[PDB]
Amino acid sequence: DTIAGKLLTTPSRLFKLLIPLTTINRKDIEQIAILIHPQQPLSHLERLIQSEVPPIEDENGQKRPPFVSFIALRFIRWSQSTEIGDFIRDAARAKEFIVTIEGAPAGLEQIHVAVPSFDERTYFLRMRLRKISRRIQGLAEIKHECDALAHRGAQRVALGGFGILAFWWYIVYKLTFETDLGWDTMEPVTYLVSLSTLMGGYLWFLYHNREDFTINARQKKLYQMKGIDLQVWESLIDEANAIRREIKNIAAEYDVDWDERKDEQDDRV
Amino acid sequence: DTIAGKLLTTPSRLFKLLIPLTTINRKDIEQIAILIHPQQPLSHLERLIQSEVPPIEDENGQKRPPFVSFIALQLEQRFIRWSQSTEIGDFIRDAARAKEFIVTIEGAPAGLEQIHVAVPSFDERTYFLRMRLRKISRRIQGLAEIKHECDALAHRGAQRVALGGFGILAFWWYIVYKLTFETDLGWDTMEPVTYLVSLSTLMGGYLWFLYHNREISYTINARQKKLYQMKGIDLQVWESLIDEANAIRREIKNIAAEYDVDWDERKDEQDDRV
Amino acid sequence: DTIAGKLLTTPSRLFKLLIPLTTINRKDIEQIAILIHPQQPLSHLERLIQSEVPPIEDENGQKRPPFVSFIALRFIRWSQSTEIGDFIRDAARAKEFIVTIEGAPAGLEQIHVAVPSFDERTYFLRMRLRKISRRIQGLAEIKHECDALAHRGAQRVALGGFGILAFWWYIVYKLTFETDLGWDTMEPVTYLVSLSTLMGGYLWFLYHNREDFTINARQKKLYQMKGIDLQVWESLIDEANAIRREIKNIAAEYDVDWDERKDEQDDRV
Amino acid sequence: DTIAGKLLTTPSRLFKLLIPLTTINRKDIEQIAILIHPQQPLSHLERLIQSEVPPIEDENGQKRPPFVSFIALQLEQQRFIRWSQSTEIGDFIRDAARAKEFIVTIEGAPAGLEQIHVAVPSFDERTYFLRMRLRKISRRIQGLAEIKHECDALAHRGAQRVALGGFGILAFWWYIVYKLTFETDLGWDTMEPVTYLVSLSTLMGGYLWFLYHNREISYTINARQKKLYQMKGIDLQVWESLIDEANAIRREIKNIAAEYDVDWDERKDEQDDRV
Ligand SMILES: [Ca+2]
Repeated sequence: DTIAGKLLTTPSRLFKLLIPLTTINRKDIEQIAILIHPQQPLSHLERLIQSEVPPIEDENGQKRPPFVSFIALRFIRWSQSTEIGDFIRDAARAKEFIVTIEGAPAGLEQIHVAVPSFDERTYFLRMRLRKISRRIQGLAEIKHECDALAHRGAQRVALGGFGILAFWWYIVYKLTFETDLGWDTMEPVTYLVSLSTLMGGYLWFLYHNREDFTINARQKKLYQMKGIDLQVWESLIDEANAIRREIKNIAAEYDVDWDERKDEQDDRV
Repeated sequence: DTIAGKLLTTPSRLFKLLIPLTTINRKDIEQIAILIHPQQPLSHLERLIQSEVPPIEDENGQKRPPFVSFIALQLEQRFIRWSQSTEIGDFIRDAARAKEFIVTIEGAPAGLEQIHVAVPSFDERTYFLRMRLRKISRRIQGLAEIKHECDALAHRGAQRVALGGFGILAFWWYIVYKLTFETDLGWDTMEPVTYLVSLSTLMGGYLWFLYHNREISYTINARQKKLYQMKGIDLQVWESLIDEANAIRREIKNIAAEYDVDWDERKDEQDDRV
Repeated sequence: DTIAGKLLTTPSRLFKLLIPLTTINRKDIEQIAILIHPQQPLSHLERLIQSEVPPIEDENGQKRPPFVSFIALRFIRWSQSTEIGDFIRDAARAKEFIVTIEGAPAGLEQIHVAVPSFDERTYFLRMRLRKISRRIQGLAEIKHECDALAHRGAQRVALGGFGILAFWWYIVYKLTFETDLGWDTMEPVTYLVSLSTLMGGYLWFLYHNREDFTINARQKKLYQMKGIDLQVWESLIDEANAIRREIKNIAAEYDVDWDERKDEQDDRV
Repeated sequence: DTIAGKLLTTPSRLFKLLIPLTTINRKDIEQIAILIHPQQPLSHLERLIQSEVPPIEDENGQKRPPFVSFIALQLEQQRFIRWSQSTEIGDFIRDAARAKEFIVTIEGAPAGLEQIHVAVPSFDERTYFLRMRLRKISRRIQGLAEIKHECDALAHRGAQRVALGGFGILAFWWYIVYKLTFETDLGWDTMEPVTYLVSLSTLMGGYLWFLYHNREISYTINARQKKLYQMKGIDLQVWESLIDEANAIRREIKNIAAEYDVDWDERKDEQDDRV
């Protein structure tokens, strides 16, 4: 109400702070809103506050605009070049922020805003990450059961092929080792059957048209039906880690340790 | 009508809005058009609407045109006043998630003395962006289909020579069967000729292993690269429309990231048909 | 006498203009430089010219800013919401630009600046395109020579292998089809040579260690020595086309037709 | 010293500049430390240097702030033009940075000349503070690349061993076929069917190994090795993160390199990784 304000984080990149000022023609309180970018100087915010307050009087004679001064944590004054990411950082550990406007105050000479923190600041991020990680998880398990399906079909068909070729081993062994028809009467059977399986291993090239199509390529053909491609997939995982390095940055610099399973424990509950 | 306005989204970058207020002698109220770029400050906007209104006769001197002020909703998951030199676009986004904002003139002729203007929606912003995206996306899907048919031409050009090879190998199977089973001649003269033929087809199957001559890929072949280009349709326009098409989806997903509404292009797969 | 002025394009993205103004208390002629990004609105430039000029007393009350008006080409006033790139576009067809401050100090009230051309602007692009065209050209022809070099060694080794294997055709034709040793005395020469051929592959696979390494892979290993990789290469070509689409944009908007060989005709002369 | 200055490049985003000027809090002339962010307007610099100087006494009596300015070199491919009081500092730094020229005109106070030249940091100087971190991260990804080469050496140990055993078995088969063939204790026509039977058996075993391609988890990444150098060795998330943090800086150095008309070649800094 009186000498107290708050700073809030947008869903976009920016900030906004709310300070009780006195405008050109108002009463003594009006919670005016100011939109700031965080990597930005501090003289910009000094100018942007001093645009909207009545100026200081002579002074013999000066109509010059007031001078704000962002003392923080006892009263360590901060310079006019430290960026707002760092000032909200060290002030965010301090949980305090003081804008002491002069001339305008008439002796009050103070304003206190309450800096948001890491749970609150990230909670906003966590929602972004919590949603996109759930969207990773569902597509992950559907892709896995498609993998099990194509694997099963491939090994069953290959097992059948080993069955018939083992049968060919058995009848050549017993035909030429029983010695009823000779090996001289067995040579044509071997070579002519070898061209016959070049035939039966070559018709499949032209009608049903394999033109590799190995074990892996049947699966890669298969979840074109049962799922989504890999570019969206790696975009989800890579951008998820891009968010995780940033929450590690902010929660590292705010110095409260954090792992993101602690809201997976609130996904179902 | 009187207390409702709307700010639309033009096909260009810059907005427009129409608000009713009193003017010179012609009429009591007219919804008048104001043209706005999203990078102009908010003082420019107030001045713009301060200019097309007859002033107030203000005593203690002459300070006659009014002082207007903007008000929105600070969502608590009230009404605060937005400062006079924010940029317009950031205020548009914040109050856009609030779905309302309020202009207040100083004249207060109306008892209410408020103007609740309406806020442009996700369907409208992404309506114009979706019309651009679907137009260029169709415009490359046709060239994708022409790629499919020249690929079918290469398929035909393969199936000819493959059919000839099957016929020749059937000829070989029949000539080995006739010169083998009949017994006019014993297997012990067809065996040597089989090994010699196997050497000759290992040679002919060895000179083909040098024939992998050009492979110009990027997904691109080399046998057809003269065919679909120097007789058909380009690839420079293909990759250029790819490059111009990849940018817009990120903007639609950023604005979509603002509005907390999910963006699915497969829910717009249904709009390319009816 | 100093109603002139000019605007110049920086080698960077954002460009500047030069106008004769009077800042605080000076002599009436002074160039002042103002930096402009061409995505900013017109009203922003209106504000920056309002910053450095004395105010105008207008009879209760004194407007602290003046008002300027960016009329152009027969005069058409332009609204203060257009893009500066568009106003430089249509004014660039017009080859004129007029700023008109309402206040006139002493019979002078106008200002003409001279909008520059695609010649100067696109030689701040043509210097870049010419340099990247030279780099791409030299690296291209070195890679082609390297490319030519690999295939000579590949055809020599393949031609030798076909030489000895054709010798293996002739020796098995002539030893047993027409001569004293029969096929029964020839079969283990064929099969035992076939395992002996295999031994060669194993030796090759282990000492000199080919673990495909086909004809293309000798090239791709070869210009790792003689040239540079493909990612930098396609980055240079793709960025070159990114510059070419932009000079096609600007010359498409300024409407003077252009092909970029017309400075390759000055790259040697 | 006298009329010279320098605007330095801190490792952070800020600048600093040291300019000599008379102040009666000090004795005669002190080079003073002023810091600058590149998004501050030039009015803040003229107010900042305007604040740490004792004022000019008004000859009208009543108005005593100093009035300072900035003047650069308009290049025509001399001539001097003054810069407005609300440009950002960074854009002016880039323009005068290719110009290699900077003056300041403090009104009234300068006894003689009143032309404080200062000197900008050349492209190499600006780059140096990027190239240190670029060289560091390139060095440690080179080291992790070398450890990847070490587990590659493990992989071909296994391959060589498996293949050596196969060559020994093939030598065994060549000797047993020669001994049971040339000796004329068994003729060829009882060794021929055993050869065809063995050929069927190795086509079966090749049909076993053609099934074996279970996992190929690539991105350039193997499947036998992925558990090998991670669950006992050194990570891969950190590898891709140093890739991601490493790819950004090169574009900035090439943008600033575009601003200075100087060819950026990383192979001319290949020579700096050794001495
Ligand atoms: Ca035989």
